[PDB]
Parts: sequence; C-alpha cells; structure tokens
Amino acid sequence: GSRRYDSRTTIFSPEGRLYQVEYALESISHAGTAIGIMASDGIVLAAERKVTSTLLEQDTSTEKLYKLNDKIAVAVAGLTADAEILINTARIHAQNYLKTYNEDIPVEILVRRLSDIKQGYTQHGGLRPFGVSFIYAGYDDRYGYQLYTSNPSGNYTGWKAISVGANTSAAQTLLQMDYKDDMKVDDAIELALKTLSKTTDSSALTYDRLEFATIRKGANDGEVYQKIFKPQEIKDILVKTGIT
Amino acid sequence: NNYDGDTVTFSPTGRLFQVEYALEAIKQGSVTVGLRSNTHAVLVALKRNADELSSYQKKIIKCDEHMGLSLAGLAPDARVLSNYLRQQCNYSSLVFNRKLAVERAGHLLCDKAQKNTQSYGGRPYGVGLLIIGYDKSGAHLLEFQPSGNVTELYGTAIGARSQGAKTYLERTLDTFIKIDGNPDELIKAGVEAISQSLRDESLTVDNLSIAIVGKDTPFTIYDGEAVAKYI
Amino acid sequence: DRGVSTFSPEGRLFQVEYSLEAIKLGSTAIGIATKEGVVLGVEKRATSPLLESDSIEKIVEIDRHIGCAMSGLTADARSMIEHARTAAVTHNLYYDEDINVESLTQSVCDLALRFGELMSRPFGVALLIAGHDADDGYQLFHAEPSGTFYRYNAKAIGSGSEGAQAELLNEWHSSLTLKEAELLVLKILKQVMEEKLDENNAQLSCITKQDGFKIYDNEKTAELIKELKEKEAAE
Amino acid sequence: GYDRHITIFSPEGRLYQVEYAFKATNQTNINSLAVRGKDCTVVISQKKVPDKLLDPTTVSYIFCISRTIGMVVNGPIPDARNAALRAKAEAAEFRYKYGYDMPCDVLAKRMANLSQIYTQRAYMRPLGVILTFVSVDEELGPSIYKTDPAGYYVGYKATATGPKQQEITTNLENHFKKSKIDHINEESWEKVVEFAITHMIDALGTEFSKNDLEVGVATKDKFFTLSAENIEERLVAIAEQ
Amino acid sequence: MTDRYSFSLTTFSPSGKLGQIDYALTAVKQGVTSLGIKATNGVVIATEKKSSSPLAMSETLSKVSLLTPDIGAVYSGMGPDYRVLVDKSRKVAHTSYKRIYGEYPPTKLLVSEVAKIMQEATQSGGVRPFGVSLLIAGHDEFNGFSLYQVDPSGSYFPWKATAIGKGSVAAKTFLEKRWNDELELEDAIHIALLTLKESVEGEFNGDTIELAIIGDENPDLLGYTGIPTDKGPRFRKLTSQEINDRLEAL
Amino acid sequence: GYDRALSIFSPDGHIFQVEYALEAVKRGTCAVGVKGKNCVVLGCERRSTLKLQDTRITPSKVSKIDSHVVLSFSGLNADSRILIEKARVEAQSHRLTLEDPVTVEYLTRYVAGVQQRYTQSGGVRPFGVSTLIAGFDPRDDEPKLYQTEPSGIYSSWSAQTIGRNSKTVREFLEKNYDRKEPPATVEECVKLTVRSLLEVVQTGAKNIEITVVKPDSDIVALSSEEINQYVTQIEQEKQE
Amino acid sequence: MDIILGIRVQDSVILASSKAVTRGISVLKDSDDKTRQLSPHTLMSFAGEAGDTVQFAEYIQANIQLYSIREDYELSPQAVSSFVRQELAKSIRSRRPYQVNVLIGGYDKKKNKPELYQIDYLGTKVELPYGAHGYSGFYTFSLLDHHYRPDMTTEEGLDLLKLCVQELEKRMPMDFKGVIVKIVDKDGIRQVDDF
Amino acid sequence: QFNPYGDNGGTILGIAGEDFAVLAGDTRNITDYSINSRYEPKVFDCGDNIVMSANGFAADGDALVKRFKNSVKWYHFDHNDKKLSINSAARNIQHLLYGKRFFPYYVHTII
Amino acid sequence: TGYDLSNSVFSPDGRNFQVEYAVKAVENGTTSIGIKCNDGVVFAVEKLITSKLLVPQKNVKIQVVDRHIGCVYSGLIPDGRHLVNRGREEAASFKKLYKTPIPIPAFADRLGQYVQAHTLYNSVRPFGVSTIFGGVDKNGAHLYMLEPSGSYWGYKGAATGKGRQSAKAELEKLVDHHPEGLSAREAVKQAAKIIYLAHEDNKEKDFELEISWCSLSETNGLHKFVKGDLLQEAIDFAQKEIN
Repeated sequence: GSRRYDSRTTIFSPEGRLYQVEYALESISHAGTAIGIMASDGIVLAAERKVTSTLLEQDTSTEKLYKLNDKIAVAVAGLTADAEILINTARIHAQNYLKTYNEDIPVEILVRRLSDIKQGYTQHGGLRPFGVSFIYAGYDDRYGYQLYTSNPSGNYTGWKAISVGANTSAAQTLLQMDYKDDMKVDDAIELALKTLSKTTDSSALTYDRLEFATIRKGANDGEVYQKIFKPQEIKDILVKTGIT
Repeated sequence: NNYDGDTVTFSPTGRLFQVEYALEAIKQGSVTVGLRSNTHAVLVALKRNADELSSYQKKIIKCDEHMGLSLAGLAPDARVLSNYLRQQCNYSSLVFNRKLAVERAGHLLCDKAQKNTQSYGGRPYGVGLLIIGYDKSGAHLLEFQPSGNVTELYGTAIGARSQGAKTYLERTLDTFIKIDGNPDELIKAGVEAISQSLRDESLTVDNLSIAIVGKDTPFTIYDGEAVAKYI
Repeated sequence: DRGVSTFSPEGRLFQVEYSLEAIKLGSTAIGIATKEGVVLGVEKRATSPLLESDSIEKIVEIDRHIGCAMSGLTADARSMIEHARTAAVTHNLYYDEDINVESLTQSVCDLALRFGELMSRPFGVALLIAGHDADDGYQLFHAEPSGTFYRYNAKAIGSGSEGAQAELLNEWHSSLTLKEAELLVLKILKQVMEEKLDENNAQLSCITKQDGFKIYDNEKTAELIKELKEKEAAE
Repeated sequence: GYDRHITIFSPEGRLYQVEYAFKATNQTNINSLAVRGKDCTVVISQKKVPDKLLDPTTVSYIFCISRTIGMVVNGPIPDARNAALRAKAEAAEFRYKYGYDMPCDVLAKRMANLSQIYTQRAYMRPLGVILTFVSVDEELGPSIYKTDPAGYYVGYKATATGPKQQEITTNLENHFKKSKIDHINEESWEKVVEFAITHMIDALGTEFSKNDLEVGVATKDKFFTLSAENIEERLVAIAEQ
Repeated sequence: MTDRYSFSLTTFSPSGKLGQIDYALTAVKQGVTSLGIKATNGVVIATEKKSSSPLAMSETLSKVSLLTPDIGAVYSGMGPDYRVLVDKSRKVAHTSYKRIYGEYPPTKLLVSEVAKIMQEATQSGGVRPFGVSLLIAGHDEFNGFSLYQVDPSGSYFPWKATAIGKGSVAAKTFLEKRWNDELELEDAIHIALLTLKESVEGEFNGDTIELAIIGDENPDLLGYTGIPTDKGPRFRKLTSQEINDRLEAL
Repeated sequence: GYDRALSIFSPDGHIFQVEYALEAVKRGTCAVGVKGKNCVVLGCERRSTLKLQDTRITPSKVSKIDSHVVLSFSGLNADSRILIEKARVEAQSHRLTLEDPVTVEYLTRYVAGVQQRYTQSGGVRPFGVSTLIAGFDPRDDEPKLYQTEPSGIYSSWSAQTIGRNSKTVREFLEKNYDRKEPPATVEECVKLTVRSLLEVVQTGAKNIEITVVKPDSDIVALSSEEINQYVTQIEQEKQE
Repeated sequence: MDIILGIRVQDSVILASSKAVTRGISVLKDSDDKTRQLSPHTLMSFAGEAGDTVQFAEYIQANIQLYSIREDYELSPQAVSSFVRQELAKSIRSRRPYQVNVLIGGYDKKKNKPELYQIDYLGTKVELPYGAHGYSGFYTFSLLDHHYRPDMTTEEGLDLLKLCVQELEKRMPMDFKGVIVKIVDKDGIRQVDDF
Repeated sequence: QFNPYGDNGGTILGIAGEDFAVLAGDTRNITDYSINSRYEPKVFDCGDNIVMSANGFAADGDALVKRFKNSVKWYHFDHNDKKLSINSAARNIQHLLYGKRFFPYYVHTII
Repeated sequence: TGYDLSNSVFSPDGRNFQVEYAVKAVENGTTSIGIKCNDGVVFAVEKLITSKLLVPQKNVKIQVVDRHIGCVYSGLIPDGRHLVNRGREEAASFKKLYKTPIPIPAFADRLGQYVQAHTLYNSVRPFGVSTIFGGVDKNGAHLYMLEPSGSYWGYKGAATGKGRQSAKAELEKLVDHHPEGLSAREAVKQAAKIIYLAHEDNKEKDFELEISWCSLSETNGLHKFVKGDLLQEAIDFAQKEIN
C-alpha cells in the first residue's frame, strides 16, 4: 500500500507537540525579521529582505509587506509562495464580509479565519502546514488600531509591538525596553528601524534591504491611509532618523 | 515475514501470508462436518461455549428453503457471507423465479472472497464454510475456503481436529453415499464422523447442532432436545 | 506501521485483540439473569474525590425492555447506545412491537467490525446488554468489539472480571430470585473493587417484564448494602 | 531509501524510478532504427523468436497507430501495448475533435506529457518503454519523433534504440557527416528500407534472414509494415553488392 | 484503486528544511545555463541548445517559449517539467485573465499564476515539486518591460538581469559588471551573447543558441491588418542567422 | 481524501495519539473552576514569558458559548477555537428546534462527543484540549460545572482544575473544599479560586483571570484591579 | 400574513403588524406577533406565504444571535439588513424561493439614530422614513406623505400610526384584527400593550 | 403521453369471525372491455397464516404482495424465525405503501 | 532492497519483482495446455485428486467466455475466475456495440491490458495465474497464453504449471512431426497424452483429466467440453503411451 510513504504531518510527539508545526516554526526563524509597532495614532511595519543582490529590481517589488484591504496589511515571515496562497484567501474573505454586511471587515475577524485555516492543516488532511508567520496591521472602528501575529500552528495573539522571523529573541527585548504606550507614530517608525539595525545579521542597514509601511489616521479626518514606502522614501526616513 | 504486511503483497515463494493466517483462524474454530447421499445432505457442527455460564455459539445458518451453511472461524464473517448468499438466493427467486443452484452459490462465494485478497486496505474473510443444498440436480455439499477455493464433495470436515472426521468419511465413503431416503441414518453417520475429531469432551444436548436438507426436506436446523435422539 | 485490518499469524485481528486489552483496564461490570429479572451493576470508580459521583453513567437505558452496562473506553459506547436506541425505536415503528433482545444485540454487533481504511479503529468498550422479550424471556448478552456476542446466565467484564467470573461460576443457579441476584452482584463487586463499596461508587439496576428497566436510587442500593453486610455477619 | 521507490527527488536531484524504467527499456534485447527518405520514413526492429511454440506472426513491436502514424516500441510488451492502445485512442479522439489527422510530433508530445505526469504524480509508475513515432506528415514531410520514460521527446534526422544503439547511432552519424543531407536521398521506399537494413548489418556486424527483421514504412497518407516476403525480396536485392 | 497518495510528499525536516524543494534546486543547478537581461526598451532571454545526439533536430526542441504575444519564458533543470508548465501557463493566461478582461495578463500577474501552480506541487497530495527554475520576460502597457525568476518553491523575484543553472554563479558576476540602467536593447543582446559564451563548452553559433527578446511591436508578425489598435507581438525569437550576424561584431 | 487511521490501539490497549493529546493539555496554562452555592467561578493562569501584549484584543481565555454558559480550556489554542465555534453553533441550533437554550450537561455532552469522534475517524488527530464548561440551566438556580478531555469522556465536578501544575491545585482543592459547605457568597467562591491559583501562578499580576457566572445569564469578568484586591487580601492573612 | 407597517421618528422606529392569522374561511387566531427580535436594538417584522415567514424570521434571528455571541458585539442595523437582503436575493433563484417580505427597524447605538429598512422577498432593500408591505402602502403612504415630519416625538409617531390603522380599518376589505405595535430606541425594544 | 397506471378490475372482500377470517376475490382480470383471464387469482397466502390481496392495478398489486412476502422471509431471518403478528404485518405494509407516497401503488389492499 | 515489497516498483535491474513472485505461484500450480489444430483449439488441464471425497466431474476448471472462447489457467484459481469474469464483461460489451462476437486477438488484448493494469499501482496485487485461451473467429483459430506481467502471444501450442517443461517439449515434437497440420480429434488425443506425460512432476496424488475444444467442423465454431465417449477414448489413448 501507499501508507509506506506517508510522513503523517498531523500527529503529536510523545510530549504533545506537533512535529511539523515545530519544524515550520524553525524554518521561519531563518526568515528576514519583520517588526510591527503600534502607536496611539498609527501602526508601523518594517521588514528585512533576504540578502538582496545588487541586480534585483528593488523598487517594483514586494516579498514582506502585502495589502489585504484598504484598512489592513500584513508583514510576512517564512515562505513567500505559501504566504501568497493565504493572502489571496484573506483578500477574498475581506471582500465577502463587505458584500454581506456592507461594512469593512473587523481586523480580528479576518485574522481569526486565516488562523483557523492554518489550524486545519495541523489537525486533518495529512498535508504539510504553511511555513508562514504574519504580523497583521489594521484599523477598524471598534478597537481602533490593532496588531496581531499568527504562526503555522494557527495560534494568533495581539500586540502593542512585536517581531517575527530571525532574531526575535533579541528584537523582542529591545522593543520591550524602549516602547511606551503614549508613543506617537514617528517615534515608533524610529524605534522600528533602530531595532532592525541592532538585530540585522549583516553590517550596513541600507534602504535596499528594507520594506516599510505605515497606517496613519493621517487623511481628511475619520478616514485611514495606508502607505507602502517607495525605496527613495525608505532612504529619506533612514537618513532622517540618522541611521545613514 | 516482511511479506505478511497485507494481502496486496506476494512472498518471494509466491504465497499470500495474510490469506494463510486467515486460513489459520479456521483451524482454531470448532469442528464441523458435512456429508450427503443422493437424496439428502447433512451438516453436523460441534458448538463451542465461552465458559460454563455462556451459550453455545450457533454455527449453522439457513440461506433459503433449499440451502444453508455451517461455519468455523470468525462468526461475523460467516454472518456477512451467509447474508450475501441469502440475497443471491433471493434475487434468483425474485427476478428469475428460480431456486439458486448450489454450484452457483459456490462460484459467487469464491468470487466475493477473491476481491478481498487482491485490493489494498481489505482483509481476507477469516472463516471456512460448508454448504449443503438440494437443488435441480440433487443433493450437494460444498467446502468454501477464504482463499476463494470452493470445492464440491460427498463429505468433509473443517476446523480444529477436523482431520479425524475427514479420514473417517474417506473410509466410510461407499456406505453413506448410498443412504438414500433415510434421513436418520445419514445423520447418524455425520454424528459418528464428528466423534473422530473429539478429545476430552463428547457430544451433549446443547453442544451438538445438526442440519438437514433434501428431496422432500426443507433445510431445517436441530438443536437441544431435538438432537437428544442422536447422542 | 502495517494495516489496521491485518491478521496475526495466529489468525486473529491485531486491532481487535489490542482493544480487548483496553477493556481489561475498564471498571468492573456484572450482570446476572434470573427467571424474575436481570440485574446489572457497575463499579463507578471516581478518579478523584471532587468529581460528583452520580454524573458517572455506565448503566444506560436502550428501551423500556432493554438495559445496558459498559466497561472500557466508555466514550466509545456513546454512539453504540445511540445506534441501539434508534434500532429499537425504529423497529417499533416498522412493526408495532418490541424488538427482540437478541436482534437488538446482533444489530449493535454489526457496527463493531465496521472499521479500517466507516470508522478508523474498533471500539474500546464491551457491553452487557440485558433485557426481556416474549419469546425468549429474560436475557443477558456480552457484546465485544470483535463482533461476537454470547449469551450468559451471569457474566463479569472489566478489570475485576477474571476473579468475579470464577465467583459467579460457583454462585449462579437456575432458581436465583431477584433479591438474591442483587445482593450477589453487590457481594462480588465489593470483593473486586479497589475502594470500599458503598452506594456512591457503585450502582445497581434491573429489568423486569412488569416495570421494565430501572436504575436504582442511591438510597435504595444503600439498604441492599446494609442487608448484604448483615447477611454475611450470620454464620 | 524510500526516495528510490516512488517518483520523488533524491538528495542529488534525481528520480531513480525514472532511471530504472530506462533500464527495463532494454530488457527485450532488441535494437530498432529509423531513417527518412524523400517520400518516406522507414523503421526497422529486430525480430527475435526464441520459442518454437510461439506463433511468429503474433510477435511484434511495430504498431500501426493511425492511418498515417507508425510506432515502434523498445521495451517489455505489456507496457508497449498499453502505450500503443493509448496513442491509438488519442490519435482518433484528436481527429474527431479537431477535424484533421493527428501529426507525429503532436502525438509524440502528447504521449510525452503523459509520461511526464508519471514522473511527478506518485501513484502512477513510468512505463518501461521508448516510443519511436513515424509518419510522412502533410505539413512537415517525413518525421521521426521519440519518447522515453522521462517525458523527454525530440525530432530526428534518423535514430536508433536498444542495447547496441550507440554503435548504430554512430554508424548513421558518420553517413550523414559524409552525405551532408538531412535524409536518405532515394526515390523509392524500397531502397530506403534497403539502406536501413544495410547500415544495421554494418553497425551490429550480424547477418539477417527474412525472419530476423521487422519493417514498417510510412508514406504519403499510409503507414504499413512489410511481410516475410517483402523483406526477403529486399534482403535478396542487398545480396547484389 | 487510483490515487491513494493524498498526503504531502514534501515535509519539514527537524532543521526546518523542505528537502524536496532543496533537491529540486539541486536538479536545477545541474541544468544548462540560461539568463535574462533588462534593457530600457527591451528584454532578452537566452540559453544553450545542447543536443542529445547530432541526429536530433533541435529547432524542434524549443527551450524559449511564447506564453502570450508579450511574454516569453526560458528555464533550467528538467525539460519535461518545463514543457507541461508552459502548457499550463498558456492556458491559465486565458482561463483566468483574457476570458475575463479581454486583454492579456500583465507579466507579474501571469508570473504569479505560474508560481501558484509550482507552489501547489510543494504541498498537494502525492506529488513532487517541479524540477525547474523559470525566467519570464514580459511587457505590459502599465508596467513596461520586466523580468522575473520562478523557483521550485514557487517564490519569485524581479531582476534587472540574472542567470540560472550550471554556470550561474559566474554569470551573475559577469552581468553585475556590465549592467547599467541605460542599456539600449541591442547592447543587452550583445552582453547576453558574451555572458553565455563563458558557460558554453562546445560550438557557439546560431544553431547552438536559442535567444528571444521582448522588444517593439511587430506588425509584420500579426497575421492580419485593419485594426489600428492591435499592433502585433512584442515577443520574438531571433533566427539562426540573426544570432550569427552579432557573433561577427562579438 | 486522506484516509489514514491516526488514532489506533497499541498492544498494551492504549491509544497513543489520544494520550499524547493529554500531554499537550498537561503543557497548557492552568485553568480551574469552583462551584459556589449560587455561582460558578472560572479561574485561568496566563503564562508570563512575555509582556507587551495588547490584552484588549488577544483572545480572552474564558469563552461565552451562549449567554448562560461559558467554557475555558487547557491545551492547544487553535484547537479550542474549533470546539468553541462548533459548540456556539449547536447552541443556537438547539434554541431554534427545541425553543430552549442548552443545558450545561447537554452542551458538555455535545462538545465531548465532537472530541470523541476525532479519536476514531480517519485522517484526523484528536483535540489537544480539555475543557471546563460551566453555567446555569434555563430557569434553574442550581449551578453546573463539567469537564471534558481529548478521549471524549466527560463528568461533573464540585470543583476542578486542568493544565500545567493542575495536580498541585487539585490537591489544594481536595484539601480546601467542603462538599457539605460550598462557598456561600460570590466573594467567598472567588477567593477560594484565586487561593488555589496562587499555589501555581507566580505573581497575582496579569497572570490571573477570574470570570464569575451567576444564574439568569449573569456573567461578568473581573478586572485586574479587583483581582488585585483578592491577592492583597489573602497575602495579609499569611501572618500566622 | 396580512398588514405590516413601520415609521422612523426623531429617535425611534415604530413597527405595527396585523394580529390576524386566516386559513381560507376561518380566522384561526387574533393575537399573532408577526415579529422577531434579532438583537437588543433590532426588530424584524415579516409578512408573506405561510410557514415561510416564520421559518425565515427564525432562521435570520438564529444567524444574528450566533454572530452576537461569537464577536460579543451587536451588529449595526445597516449590516443586519444587508445580511438579510443577501439571504433573500440568494433565495430568489433557489429551487423553492423564500416568499417573505420584511421590515427591519433598529436603533444604531454607535451613531444614535433610528433606521428603517424595507426589503421584499426578491431582496429589494431601501431605507425609508416610513414603509409598508403589500396593500397597506396604497392606503397609508398618502397619509404619511402628508402628516409625516422628520422630528416627531414617539407619541407623535404613534398618533400618526393611529390614523394609518384607522384608515385601513375603514377601507381594507379584510378584517385584520388590529395591530401589535413595538418601539425600538436607544434603550431597546418594548411593546405598547394596547391600541 | 405515457400513462404508467392501468386498471384490471375485480373486487375483493374480507370478513372476520370469532376464530376465523376470510379473504375473497373474483378471479377475473380485465382491461377496458376485454377479459384477459377468467382465472387469475388475486388473494395470496403469504405464510405465517396471513392472506393478502392488493386490488386495483395488477402490476402494482403483484409488486406489493411480492414485496410483503419477501418482508415475511426476512423477518424470519433477521429475528430468529419469529412469527409475524397480523398487526405487525399491517404496520409493515403501511410503510411499504407510504414508501411510494409520491408515486403510489394504485391498489386498495386487504389482509 | 525494499524493491520487492511494493507492486509496480522498478528494481534497479529494471524488473518488477512482485510480478516475478506471482509467476512463482503459477509455477506452483497444476498443469494446463493448449493445442492449436487445423480449424480449432483444444484445452486440457490436470485436476489433482486431494481425496476420494471430491465428486468426480463436478469441479470443472475450464471456463467458457461468450459462446466461442475457452480459457484455462494454472495457479491461483480465484484469480483466474476473476480474470474470466472480466473477459466475459469485455466480450459482452464488445458484442453489444459491434454485433459481431469478439475476435480472438481482440479478446486477448482485453485480458492483456487488464492484467497489465494490475502491474501499474502498488494498491493492487498482480494476477497469480498464467492463462491459456483461444477459439475460432471470422479469421480461423487462435491460441493464446498470458502471463502475470500482461505479456501474451499467439501459439502453435502452449503450456504452464508444474509440468510446463515436459509438456512444452512434447508440444515441440508435435509441431515438427505434423508440420502440415494436426486435426481437431487428433489434437484431443494428443492433449490427453501430454497431460499424462506431465503428471510426472505432480506424481504425488493422482488426477482427473479434463478437456474442451472449439473446432469449426467438429463443434461448429462453438466451445464445448469433451465428455463421455470421445473423452474415454482419449483417456485410453494416453494410458497406452505411459506404457
């Protein structure tokens, strides 16, 4: 029979861990670090690209920061291809809630369904999990600004500031240190970059190895704007904060 | 050895161990005997209890007015197979208004059991059956074996120690084959044959089971006080 | 691994045999059949003092003329009870009559071998099905996850069973009365249970042709425990 | 060692099951050869009938796939027939759906894509065969396209297959190095067949009686195989060098 | 009883590797070198036609494929996998784009589609990953010219220029020196022919080289006239001759 | 679809995947529940390996199934979401067909059965979750507390705990809970609950959560502030 | 079954719904509440084919209650109406469609403003100051066109409704056995216990 | 248009005594104005001491009797050769008939 | 290794060992033969007698397909039957579509492809039988033999089972010493002899002979069993030659 070649991806270790989730988590620890910091008046996303070559088309590019809807975006740590499967799923779910209720989807609800998908791959079906961890950065008119993370196990949790990918042990302690609740967006922007600067596994932290995004209250009042930084703009903010 | 993992696997000698282990369940089963003349066919089965407080596991199943079988091995498998057989008899009746040939019951059983020896995920039936019937060409006895091999005979036995009763009949052949028009004599010979497969216990009233079918006899089962007559 | 439906070289199904091991680990269950009724009793076995003992339901009604006691992986029996109840009620709908205890049992027993690559593994629980019908009177049946069922005059299953059964061998006779059997079940349970038999860690029940299947109150069993203790002081 | 039983990658990026299917290819111990005329395409394969009990006429590895397409198989017969039946079905269905005869190269591609799948999908094994398709295509002229267990295919000026293939390949390689043309420059298929049998003799260094060979010829609008006699006639003309 | 392999054949090892993707990349590493270069007014993709026999006709085996009139692909690794990918990629360009919007898909989007198929063989039941890395070169009205790389993982990245297969490490270094952001197309063709010569063992001419561009529109290549807005395909294979012309001024 | 029997019997008569599911519960942050005389209190540890959590929006540990029944759990979090959702759906379905909210026993029995189903179905592993389900039956003031575990067995408890170091606090509660005398006030019951958690919990801090359910759908969660006052209170009665 | 009305005043929605249930030749019941509460501040009234009306209302009710529990949050009346519209628009090309018309009146607590939605069995939704289903419109939409002003008190709305019921009692051929009136405002739903 | 039903006439009659019962029916089978057979019996012994007639459209009548007779056979097999009580037969027939509730047996049945 | 534990895996030689193991089961079976004559075919098989309890004549082993085809096999009997049931479905559905009864080469490849199909997947086991079959069609007579691998060819004569070699040699003789042709009734006699000659190897128990034949002149193109007189006449012809 076929059983002979079956890994059994959905089983417990004798200590009660899910082998495959664990090893996928291990996979993600080698991915470019991504950081989310939330302020009283906005959210920041920052992520380090996997050691870019000088020929890679830097500007027309995305591998870390993706747009879910006008109010929600994610930062990716793990397999890019896996993430995009989950992203288009999430983008549809967003659109269905809109069509059904004529209201934009609350941030947590979108996060829950995506996390619930991931969970399914760990309990039934005998397929490998998605080697992906997400930072979700979004706004809704119930909880204001929100940060979440989800991992291959399908667990999610909310954060004031958080990191995923490489060196999150180091990066989390640096954030725990200089974060304060009253903090404003332009400070969080600066904290985020300072943190990657200390935890980056290469020497220079230049603009070409960064993706960056902000979700500000900034607009014509009440409405929320979502900004995915151009490379020139990452260079400008990197000089402005005096990291270059 | 490595080749007994399932039915889909041939050993390097060309044997199917899963089928052979199924054949083994039969031999642990309690003994039962079949035999027929030209006018009747008789099943005699030695029933087994669990302990001193338990019932005696029934071993003979009726399939139609003209057909029936005894079992030795996994009883649920006998129930499945007897059930399948009842349906075929009933379909021959209903569609064709024709009592089903004992020989065809044979081929239908063989073929059903073979399915489970060539596909993955299945398992051989773990039971042996003896089929008696009176049909359009007389008395009949069949020996079903879960490898698929069905065999027409004058008499035989299967289960534990069956080898005694089988050599007995092999001698007694020309005697019983001519017990035509006497039911009680034909039964007698079956009760004697089953005795060659005994040790430590012999036949009491609620451990012996006899069945008969023939020319003017519907397949009927005898147990308890009704078999005292033959002890 | 190897197949879920495979035979040992001995000629038995691995997965059935291992299920039989899990039943041996089960709490004790005893039934005795008499011309006045059938009695079912069980060791409750609360795993901690805090658990509310009468939330343990190891004796369970199937119809007014059929009761059930279980031993082993008891969560596995939930769906067997469901099937039994439905089969009983269904047959009454098709035939305007009570279903025979043997027929009920055979139905439950069909379920049990329906596993493999239908469910993924055999049941980890044995059942004592006990009832009454007009043709064969009072009956007690032992239903295994092998598909086989036997009829017993008396039978014990669970961890206490090896001993308990031998004890039932001496004590059962064809002229037992109901009260005698109740006591006899209480006696043998007390004898095999770890903890000390009282009206909270054991439960009794019976089925009579007249009043059907009743589980006894804690107060009622308490007095049969008293009556038993007193009887055994004598001689 | 399980990355050797099913079609998944080995650590060095190889599919051992595909490789072992290539080895089954030669298990019949037969060599085949194909060449292009101006008007025709000839395929010859060795006929080996060891048993006196066999009916020699039933022993064949050349198949008529369609009216215009011939196929010779290098490998065990059950897999060969399997491939033949399928390509016959595919050729007929193509005609029904698209209103013209299935071309050699298209059929070759289609059969190659099927083989490709067996190398990717786990439950299907590769077939232990190599398929040499031949026709005179209405658009392309004479055509030889070949398919393996890997799912690879390509067109040929000419080709050979089997245990002794390499000697035949180089024999032909050398003729075309010299001749300097894509084909056997001959009027009749009769003489292109003669060419094929000749250079097969030279490369394998063996002699053939009329029952050691099997020949299929593809021409404008029909593909056909030769009988004992049409060959014997052809062997006999070769005797006049 | 048909496909009983309904479980993943690619799984995470304790170290966090997905072995089969790694091995598929190993298989790509073995493949003959291919490359692509973005010019300002064009894109070029190129690779070596390396024949199994000289009896093979290798204009028949075509490693550079048209996917849409403005998109072309080349690869390194296992050719059969590439072949079925080009097939699926051409169909998907219609089924999920042209049949909906009436125009061909933009390069990044079609690339996204391919990546999706390739990703799925990494996860779906009873299959191995694809054994190729693709380079897709394309133009679309709102994005201009672009060049992407698609890996067995289904991950993809855009490049100014790159190479894959056998001699990529060397060739990525060669390109890094010669690439600037002002290259006219003819220059990138020239550079591509030089970069490819390093990695080539045997003969080096128009018959041993397959080379295509995504350049200007070709009305001569359209097949019909009379719709002024339809202007013809930007994808073009160079002839045996056209390559050899540029090996003169090499 | 994926067929494989993942939960099967072992020669000693054990189903290892079920037992390894209990291991995942073992590891889960501690959870407790205590029956008062007119209430049920559910207490829950929250492991302190990380602050910087936004606790407005992180999933809270006690879940409302209906407006009169709640459920806490120990084990895999993602797994518990599935059991909860399913239970919430069944709870509304029961109101639709029976015109009455579920009984705590019924709902427990339902959830228990879902867990059981996953121990003898192909292609699935068991739920790495055990639950406390507590509440009040409709128009009934007598309180209910039940427990389920991955095997599918379920039963009622005067008080009970699950998860990491639950063995420690089951000891404490066995010692500190008179069945003849349940905690009469709400205050009383809540105090007994915090006391038992402090055997295992570290700081009172953001480490403890309490939720209180009184009859007639009267469910309130306690705020850090008020829980602080129980911690402080028992502390100063440590002066013996 | 027969007549259902609604009018949004300054800061409440008022639903009036006929009390009669008739099978052919007999008035089987004269105290029927053609209403389901969907959430603390949302009310749906319904009329149409028998069986279908309640089955639909009860189904929608169950769905909304499940949402409330899952998110621990009451949906806006706009959202609940948009859900209900889609459920109907979905059913209109069904094998057997739902034959039910509804009014959804709710108080949006987040914007402190009452809202009234009129949706027919086809999934045709509109926000109105006042609405009705079936034949009721023909008689009352002329009274309301005249006497309605956007800033009426709740008793001004009820007095205006009184006219509407009176005109229907004058000119409707069917005896609809009066109305049950219910008010939806910032403090929830309550029923005016006689008219 | 194909009419799946017909009507083969005849008439049946059952009377119960103190310790007996009768079921009678004429033996004439007709379509429209022709006689098909002058002796085609429509009252049948179904074993267990039960007699049955399904009068109306013979093909539907025969189908039913045939099915109920089979019901008797399987009742024996499934419940250890028990006798089928006249009331249990009646109930079993209700289910037989109501099973074709939306494509009926055009028969008026008596046992 | 491991190459032999799963059906349809290529060993590195290029073999599928599980087919080869099935061959061993065939080799372990009783002997059967086919002789192709002037206008027909003859089939015979050795039926070992495990006991005087087997009813003689009443355990028939040669099977008919359609009206005009006979099949016999050595090895696992159940498998042989399962393959014949398929041949019967194949031949019925051919006749249903094309009206003409199925030609013998056409029929051979239907069994051919179906047996080969069981070498393509690990989830079925290969057939534990070699099958000799054939009959008369619109183009004369045809004899075929078909192995567990799915390989089959046409034959002048053919044999399989324990007695495969002696039978084989005895058939080779016949081809040489009757090059112009062997008649229908002659081949019935000859078959009887060769079964006896190849009862050398299953010498242990004694046996029952069983023959069938399909001759255009003698059975009118239909498959019939050789019974009563012409049977005993050929039993006698073969008693005479083991002397």
